[PDB]
Amino acid sequence: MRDAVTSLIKNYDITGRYLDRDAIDSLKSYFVTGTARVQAAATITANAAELVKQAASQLFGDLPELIRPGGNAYTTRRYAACLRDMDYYLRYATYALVAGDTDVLDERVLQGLRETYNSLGVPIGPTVVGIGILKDLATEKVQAAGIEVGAYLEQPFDHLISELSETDV
Amino acid sequence: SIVTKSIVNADAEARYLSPGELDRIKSFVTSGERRVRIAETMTGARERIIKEAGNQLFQKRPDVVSPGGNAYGEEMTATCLRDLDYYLRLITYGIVAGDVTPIEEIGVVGVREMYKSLGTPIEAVAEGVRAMKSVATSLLSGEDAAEAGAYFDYLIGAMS
Amino acid sequence: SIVTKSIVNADAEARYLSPGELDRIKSFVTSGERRVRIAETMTGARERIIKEAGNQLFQKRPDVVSPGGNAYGEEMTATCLRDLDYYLRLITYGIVAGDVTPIEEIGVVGVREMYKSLGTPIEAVAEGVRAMKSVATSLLSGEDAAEAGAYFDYLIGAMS
Amino acid sequence: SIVTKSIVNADAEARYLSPGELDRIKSFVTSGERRVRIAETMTGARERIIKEAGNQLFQKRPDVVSPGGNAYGEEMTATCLRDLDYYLRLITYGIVAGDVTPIEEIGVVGVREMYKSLGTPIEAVAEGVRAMKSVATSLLSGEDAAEAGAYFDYLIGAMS
Amino acid sequence: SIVTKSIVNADAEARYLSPGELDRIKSFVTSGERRVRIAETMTGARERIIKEAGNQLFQKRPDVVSPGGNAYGEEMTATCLRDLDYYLRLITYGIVAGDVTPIEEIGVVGVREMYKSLGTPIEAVAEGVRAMKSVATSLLSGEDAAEAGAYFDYLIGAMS
Amino acid sequence: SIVTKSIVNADAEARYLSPGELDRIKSFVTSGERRVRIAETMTGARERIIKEAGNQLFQKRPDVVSPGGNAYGEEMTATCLRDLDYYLRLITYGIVAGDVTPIEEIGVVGVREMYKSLGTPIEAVAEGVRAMKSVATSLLSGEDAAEAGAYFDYLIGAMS
Amino acid sequence: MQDAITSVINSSDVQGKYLDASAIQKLKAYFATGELRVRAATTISANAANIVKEAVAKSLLYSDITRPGGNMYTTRRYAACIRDLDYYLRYATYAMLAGDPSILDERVLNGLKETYNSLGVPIGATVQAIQAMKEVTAGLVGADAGKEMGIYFDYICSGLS
Amino acid sequence: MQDAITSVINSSDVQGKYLDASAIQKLKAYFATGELRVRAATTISANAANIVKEAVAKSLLYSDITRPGGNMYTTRRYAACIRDLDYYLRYATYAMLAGDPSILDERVLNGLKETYNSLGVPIGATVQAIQAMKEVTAGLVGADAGKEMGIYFDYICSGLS
Amino acid sequence: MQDAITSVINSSDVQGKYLDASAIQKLKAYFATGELRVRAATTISANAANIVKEAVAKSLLYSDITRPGGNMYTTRRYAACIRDLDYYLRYATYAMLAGDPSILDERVLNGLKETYNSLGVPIGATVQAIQAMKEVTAGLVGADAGKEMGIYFDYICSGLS
Amino acid sequence: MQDAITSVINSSDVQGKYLDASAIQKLKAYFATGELRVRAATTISANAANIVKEAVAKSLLYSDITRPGGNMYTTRRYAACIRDLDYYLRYATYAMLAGDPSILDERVLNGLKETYNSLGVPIGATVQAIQAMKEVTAGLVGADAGKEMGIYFDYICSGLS
Amino acid sequence: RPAPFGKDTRRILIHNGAGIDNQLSNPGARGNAPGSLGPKVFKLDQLP
Ligand SMILES: *[C@H](C)[C@H]1/C(=C/c2[nH]c(/C=C3N=C(/C=C4\NC(=O)C(CC)=C4C)C(C)=C\3CCC(=O)O)c(CCC(=O)O)c2C)NC(=O)[C@@H]1C
Ligand SMILES: *[C@H](C)[C@H]1/C(=C/c2[nH]c(/C=C3N=C(/C=C4\NC(=O)C(CC)=C4C)C(C)=C\3CCC(=O)O)c(CCC(=O)O)c2C)NC(=O)[C@@H]1C
Ligand SMILES: *[C@H](C)[C@H]1/C(=C/c2[nH]c(/C=C3N=C(/C=C4\NC(=O)C(CC)=C4C)C(C)=C\3CCC(=O)O)c(CCC(=O)O)c2C)NC(=O)[C@@H]1C
Ligand SMILES: *[C@H](C)[C@H]1/C(=C/c2[nH]c(/C=C3N=C(/C=C4\NC(=O)C(CC)=C4C)C(C)=C\3CCC(=O)O)c(CCC(=O)O)c2C)NC(=O)[C@@H]1C
Ligand SMILES: CCC1=C(C)/C(=C/C2=NC(=C\c3[nH]c(/C=C4\NC(=O)[C@H](C)[C@H]4CC)c(C)c3CCC(=O)O)/C(CCC(=O)O)=C2C)NC1=O
Ligand SMILES: CCC1=C(C)/C(=C/C2=NC(=C\c3[nH]c(/C=C4\NC(=O)[C@H](C)[C@H]4CC)c(C)c3CCC(=O)O)/C(CCC(=O)O)=C2C)NC1=O
Ligand SMILES: CCC1=C(C)/C(=C/C2=NC(=C\c3[nH]c(/C=C4\NC(=O)[C@H](C)[C@H]4CC)c(C)c3CCC(=O)O)/C(CCC(=O)O)=C2C)NC1=O
Ligand SMILES: CCC1=C(C)/C(=C/C2=NC(=C\c3[nH]c(/C=C4\NC(=O)[C@H](C)[C@H]4CC)c(C)c3CCC(=O)O)/C(CCC(=O)O)=C2C)NC1=O
Ligand SMILES: CCC1=C(C)/C(=C/C2=NC(=C\c3[nH]c(/C=C4\NC(=O)[C@H](C)[C@H]4CC)c(C)c3CCC(=O)O)/C(CCC(=O)O)=C2C)NC1=O
Repeated sequence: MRDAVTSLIKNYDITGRYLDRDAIDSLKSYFVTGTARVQAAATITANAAELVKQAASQLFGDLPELIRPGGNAYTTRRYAACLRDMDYYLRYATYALVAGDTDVLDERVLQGLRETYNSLGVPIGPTVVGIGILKDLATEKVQAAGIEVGAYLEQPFDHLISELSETDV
Repeated sequence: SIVTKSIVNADAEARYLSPGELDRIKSFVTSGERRVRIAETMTGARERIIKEAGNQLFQKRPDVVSPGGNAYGEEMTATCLRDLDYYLRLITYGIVAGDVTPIEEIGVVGVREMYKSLGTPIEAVAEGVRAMKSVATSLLSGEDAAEAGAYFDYLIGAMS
Repeated sequence: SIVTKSIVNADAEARYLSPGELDRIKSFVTSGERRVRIAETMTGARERIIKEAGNQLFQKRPDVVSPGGNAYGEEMTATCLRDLDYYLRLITYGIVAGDVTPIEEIGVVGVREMYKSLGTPIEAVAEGVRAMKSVATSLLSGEDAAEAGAYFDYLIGAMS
Repeated sequence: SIVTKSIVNADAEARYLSPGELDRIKSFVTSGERRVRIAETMTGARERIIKEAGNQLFQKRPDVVSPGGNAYGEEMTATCLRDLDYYLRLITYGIVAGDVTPIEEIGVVGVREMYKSLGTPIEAVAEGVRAMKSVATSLLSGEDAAEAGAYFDYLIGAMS
Repeated sequence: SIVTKSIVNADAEARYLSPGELDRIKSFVTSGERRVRIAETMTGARERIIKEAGNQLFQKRPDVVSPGGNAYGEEMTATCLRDLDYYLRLITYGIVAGDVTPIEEIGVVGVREMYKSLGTPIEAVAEGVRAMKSVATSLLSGEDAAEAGAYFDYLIGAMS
Repeated sequence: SIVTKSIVNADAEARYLSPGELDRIKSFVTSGERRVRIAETMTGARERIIKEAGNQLFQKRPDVVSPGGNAYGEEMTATCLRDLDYYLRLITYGIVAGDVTPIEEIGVVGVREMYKSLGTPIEAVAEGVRAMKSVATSLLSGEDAAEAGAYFDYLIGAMS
Repeated sequence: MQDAITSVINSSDVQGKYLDASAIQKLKAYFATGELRVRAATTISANAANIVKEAVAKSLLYSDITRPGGNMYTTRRYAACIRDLDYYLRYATYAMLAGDPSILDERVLNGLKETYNSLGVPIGATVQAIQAMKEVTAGLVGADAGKEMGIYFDYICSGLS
Repeated sequence: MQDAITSVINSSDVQGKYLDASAIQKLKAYFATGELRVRAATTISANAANIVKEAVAKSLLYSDITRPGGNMYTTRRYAACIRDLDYYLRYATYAMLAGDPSILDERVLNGLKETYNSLGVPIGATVQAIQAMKEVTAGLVGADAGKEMGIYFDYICSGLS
Repeated sequence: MQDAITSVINSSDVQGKYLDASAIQKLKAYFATGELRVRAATTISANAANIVKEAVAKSLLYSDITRPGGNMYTTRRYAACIRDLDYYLRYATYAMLAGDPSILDERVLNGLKETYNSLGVPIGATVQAIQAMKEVTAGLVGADAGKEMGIYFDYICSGLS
Repeated sequence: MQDAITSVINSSDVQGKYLDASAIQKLKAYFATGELRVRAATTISANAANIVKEAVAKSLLYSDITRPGGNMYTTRRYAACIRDLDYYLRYATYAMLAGDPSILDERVLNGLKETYNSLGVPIGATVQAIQAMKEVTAGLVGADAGKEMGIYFDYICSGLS
Repeated sequence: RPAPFGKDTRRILIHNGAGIDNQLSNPGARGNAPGSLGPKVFKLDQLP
């Protein structure tokens, strides 16, 4: 949608300037990590259909308060819908990992997500834990794949946490 | 960019990132250091390109400069060099992005309605950017002038 | 944090941050490794604290456990241990932030409207924090007990 | 009283008191020889109402009689009948007043403060008051407790 | 109605309804049968009231029939008897609603500026309601004249 | 003007205009045929005023045009003579209004905060206006001395 | 603002005694003559803008006090002293229902002495107006309740002179 | 506001007619059950702080809104939710004596939808709470007035939805 | 806000020029009619309860907008409607006296078309009221000043419609 | 409102767990760069009346906008334009001291289309003033601190257009 | 149209009167009269 390149375009377009020395060195900082971005995005989709299955069984073994008849993950009508609604958070985290910033996450998944889940009774709470379990379970397959890891590939994920979850402090 | 265009196509089919667009993107990002030292030299010589293509346009189209044309007078022909200053400035955004969605969203999609509303001939700009291409291929080396010259050749197809 | 209440106290005066408060920020950032050592020793013994302070609360007030009052079985006594687990968690957040504003916006605004609806005594929660103060200050160092215990009294001023 | 509440309401409209309300004072004065039987019956059973409603309260909440609550001991259960007698020494001030204007200014206006300031939870205080106004309704007639029991049950929602 | 004073004067303190004000609700729904018989008889002879109290009003204040006054000619006195029928209808609303407020909102709060903009005397209609209450309390019973005559007395006492 | 604040003083009380200030409007509009005659004399010799008010200023405070001062330069005086030329435009607006609010809304309100920012001294621009006052009152006769010098006084006493 | 019902409530809680037998016949004296007061207080509201018709027209209307030079000669001083008489009637009728003059010295008699010596209001004209309006109410409520209304009317004139 | 009499009155006022016998029939039904509601309003105001405790533990406590992430996790934001339910118990008991949901309309439910949607407050948990609260008040007042109290609770959950 | 002198200053201020010979005759046309407008306002204010009386007598009285099935019917809504017609006349005195309709566009025409749909009062009767106010006024003041008062009447009617 | 510290301990509160080693590493990434910001926030606070002075002379002065017909012509408008610029330095130092542009979404990007459109403020001159202000600020504060400050200037003008 | 507003927000308002005399710039200037730009301030001096 809006790349880290194209975010730096309308960071410079609206002031009407060319590409100066700061433009030529911030953009080179994106390109030196681009080999590490793409190969991390391959191994995230190595077992991405397994990666949601290992996360949600580790979720629901951690919060039973979502299996026994309470909050909505009760039937397989809910549970297989939960695995799909989990799988969007894994799939859109692949895009913004390649795209540099989180503006793909900003206007594809985040907008309306506080208002979709409130209309259904889906809690926003364990969804943050569901991305928080996918926070480190994505870093394992990058680590076991030999990719270095760091803020890139561990950021898209907390931008799905710090902007989806409501501010307490 | 290409990286937006590879996501947005893969988002529409609602699959993951394919092995196809994993290698279009990886081949883009290992050419990323090559395109910025193309796009710096356009911005490093922006006062020469505008002056040379400004010298190259007005001898090709003397109906513009002559009175009763649109760019007539020293305030008006200073704006037509500013009118070409933007399109050189936009092309450097397209060389860095690897596509023309900086060109498309900023400098293409309403051009013919605007230039009809300003009085200028639309095809006279299409000669000028084509004259702007003929000084930009004399800057670069040969294997890069095919890459950066294609972004000039896209802008001709939007005008005419 | 200490950045936030050095801003919202400087925005009400509507001027810049004077260097009378910038040195306390400048001494805060260089003392970052000290507070993590306070926090990790605090959260590393979270079962040593509540199992000891839960007994010392019930010796100070045996009427929560005796038949008739609030907490019974291993369910309602256990959620009393959940709230002490919260306030042990909520007091290590202000230690790392260096300010009492993260314990403020979560738990120093309005519980005197809240706990009377729940039926728990408010002051018997406060005797649980003083047993939590004496356990953690005995575990922590001699100098930082005047710093970590400088947040423990702030919860006593909330309820009582 | 109901005379007092009507005239301060008519001062706010800056007019004379309305003929809708003048029915009520006229209804109050024909029931002024109806209210006085409720007042004298509480004289004859004030040693019977309080001594039964304490044990009705202590079987409902026996956290008080346990060692650690705010009335433990024979010197401390004196006030847990005396503060209950003090509330029985408030209804007969306002049975014959008709409404709650002696109920407020002696009983209600700061009662969230002082029971917190003495450590007694008001939810136990309102329970025995609710335990009091089941026995006083059974002692009075079915027509007496139809209106005075509605007047009895103000104080429980006013305290907690 | 009776609730409309009580549901507003207890909402403004943000409390529940005091049982002195629940006497006011109880105080009538026992009178709602007696309040409904009187307005059925008032409507049932509403032609005889206006044709009699309109008649001897002009024997008391003959100025408004006289030329130079407002109601010169039969085309304005029949327009004048509309306000007699309106105020007779507004009496019968206020007896059924139970108190002062529906006749106050519909026919009172602009009559010093309605009648001044019409140029009519504001005191002479106030003479007519005292004759409208003269013929009405002459035809109803004796026990309801202390009730239904007093709802007449408000729209006298705030007219002049 | 007088008329635009006699409206506002009569609008905020929601009244019509008193006839005392209707004399003030009526005496103002027959004075309009002579006040614009003052303003035509003032704009007819602006270049005789501004050149002379510059040379009466720069002899008095020679530090601002000597280098090291703010108005140093060939063109920097030409803005600073223009910055004093603006007050001759506004005084002719203040002459034809009979008032000082076109001086106020245009040339008073933030004039301390501009020259604090730009660096010119605030009294040094005020001494040009009293130097401009000495020549513009010498342009006119006796009866136009006080009527022009009163608005010259208000711009001096506000900036200083 | 408190009535005779709250006053015997006020004098019973403070000494530590309950609602005794001696407080009941103070209340039963209120409950006996309280039916008289609702017959009284309605008929004053029938004439509340008609007592002030008679208030000027008996002792103030065609007198030398209204003649230019006196105190009651201005339109800002006329209409300020009909409302200043109308308030003295309305707060009397509150005390007619209170059984107590303890609405008068909170809202009427608080600053009323010094505001008449300072504003040039003659005291003797008011007590010749207020005591004149005692007997016109005696023809409107009957014999006995006007003597009850004459207590609070004299409590005005004891608290004004 | 508006009241069930003052809606029957105002229906026959804008038509301009007098009191119709159907409207007179529409006022006797308010007066026949008026003695029931006046006893129903005291028994809720006695237990008004008690009902909210018995409601919030029926469907909100130990669940996923008073747990990390939900809107009642922050314990000085859960204190808003208790007095948010103090309003819907107070104003529904106002509307029971009014005979009319017009207390709830232009005072409570006029901008209630826009407040909750501008905060991320769960609508579907509020209707989960208020319909849970309706069972508790019907247990305390009896099944007679629980039909009457159940109407104005259902008016709250309808307009909020 | 601004008047005929302040606007022609502010028309000649933002150009940067002085007062030329193309703007002095805008002032000289104002100052020639300066004595005309002040006599026009002093007969408005002496008749201001009769211009609003004769305006509603041709449009609104004896119609069925003051019927019980009507907007005007309750006397709260009558006395507002005279007062909502008072504020159209009194500001029309002001703009004629200022010579510029800017005071109308700030306070009268602030949100007036969007309040009226939010209230439910008709707009098509209001243009019938002010155009009945226009024919009363021009007969009273004079056919000179009724022409310039007719502009600022219809400038409100241009804003309502 | 939050910073780099209170975004970490907000996002790690709401998962229910304590502060862990993945989030402490985010705090040490802020604590490694904290010493750079306090040197940066000190030097701007000593030159707040001078960064505004040069940047107005960089792009705004001697233009159409300074001249009559432009917007900042009247002295009253002019000072305001310094003042409506001076919030953009003070709030940008607060977000630089925070490490989060959460102040800038909250205090200084609310009405910033609708205030400036409803006051005649051109948007396109404010964006040109701000990167004229960013160039003199990054020259004053250094190359390393200039790009951290350069995020929060380009956060403002991207949200402002 | 709802909008998710923060925990603490400041609506930006325009001073009805002088432009610089907003209270967000100088809090020690809010006690001043607004002058000719703002509305008319009333005060009570002469008591009869
Ligand atoms: C194995 C012999 C037995 C068994 C074990 C089992 N099941 C699960 C997990 C789930 N079971 C369900 C069950 C249902 N969903 C429905 O809609 C219905 C019809 C009403 C039923 C019975 C669901 C939703 C799950 C997944 C969520 C969960 O964890 O409970 C497990 C856990 C698997 C894991 O560890 O991931 C186990 C061990 N299931 C059987 O059918 C046998 C009786
Ligand atoms: C499962 C781990 C969690 C959970 C999931 C859950 N979700 C739903 C329903 C929906 N989720 C979405 C979300 C999105 N749609 C999008 O387009 C995007 C951006 C790409 C997102 C994030 C939507 C729209 C729905 C509604 C159904 C639909 O998809 O059309 C349910 C179903 C609710 C039900 O009971 O019917 C569930 C169970 N709930 C949990 O408890 C877990 C935290
Ligand atoms: C224990 C030492 C004391 C005590 C505890 C107690 N609490 C509850 C119920 C609740 N407590 C809370 C409090 C918080 N929740 C939070 O998230 C935070 C901040 C992080 C605080 C302070 C809340 C919301 C509830 C209600 C639902 C819930 O449990 O979350 C109970 C149960 C009461 C009941 O009736 O169920 C108990 C026993 N009470 C005591 O007596 C001790 C003094
Ligand atoms: C509680 C069971 C539910 C809940 C409550 C909740 N509410 C808020 C915030 C507000 N609630 C109101 C309520 C009203 N405003 C009205 O005008 C009326 C009619 C009388 C009512 C009932 C308002 C104005 C606010 C917000 C203003 C403010 O800043 O406090 C919160 C706070 C939300 C937050 O994040 O701050 C909560 C938690 N939410 C639930 O989850 C329960 C379903
Ligand atoms: C709901 C409250 C309410 C009432 C009661 C009311 C009365 C009312 N009186 C009217 C006129 C009038 N009403 C009167 C009545 C009187 N003048 C007198 O001298 C006598 C005191 C009195 C009758 C005995 C007169 C004389 C007019 C005509 C005024 C005129 O012609 O100038 C009109 C306009 C004529 C019409 O519509 O037919 C109404 C609507 N309007 C209301 O909105
Ligand atoms: C009508 C309302 C109004 C005012 C008040 C106004 C003031 C004004 N004076 C200015 C400059 C200036 N003004 C001066 C003025 C002076 N130097 C001195 O030493 C003397 C004291 C003094 C004048 C006698 C100088 C030197 C500058 C240029 C400042 C600079 O370039 O640094 C500028 C900036 C240049 C421009 O934008 O054109 C403005 C806006 N303009 C207006 O439209
Ligand atoms: C609710 C209790 C209450 C009372 C009774 C009361 C009286 C009262 N009477 C006043 C004045 C006045 N009172 C009078 C009184 C009279 N004129 C006469 O001819 C007779 C002597 C007397 C007949 C009643 C006059 C003339 C003034 C105004 C003084 C003046 O003309 O300047 C004022 C001064 C303010 C004013 O009206 O201008 C008060 C406060 N205020 C209260 O709050
Ligand atoms: C100059 C600045 C200014 C304006 C714009 C102003 C407007 C104004 N006119 C109003 C009402 C009103 N406007 C009318 C309209 C009319 N009267 C009629 O009967 C006709 C149908 C129609 C005109 C011919 C009515 C009937 C109301 C009262 C509405 C109501 O009370 O429900 C209201 C609502 C006030 C209220 O009802 O409480 C406002 C604010 N007041 C002001 O000071
Ligand atoms: C941070 C919260 C905040 C906001 C958003 C804010 C905006 C703001 N900008 C304003 C004015 C203004 N602002 C300017 C603007 C400028 N000068 C220029 O030349 C440039 C084109 C531009 C900005 C660089 C002008 C030209 C006015 C109008 C002052 C007036 O007419 O009263 C005003 C009106 C002045 C007043 O308060 O009366 C406000 C409120 N003030 C605040 O406290």
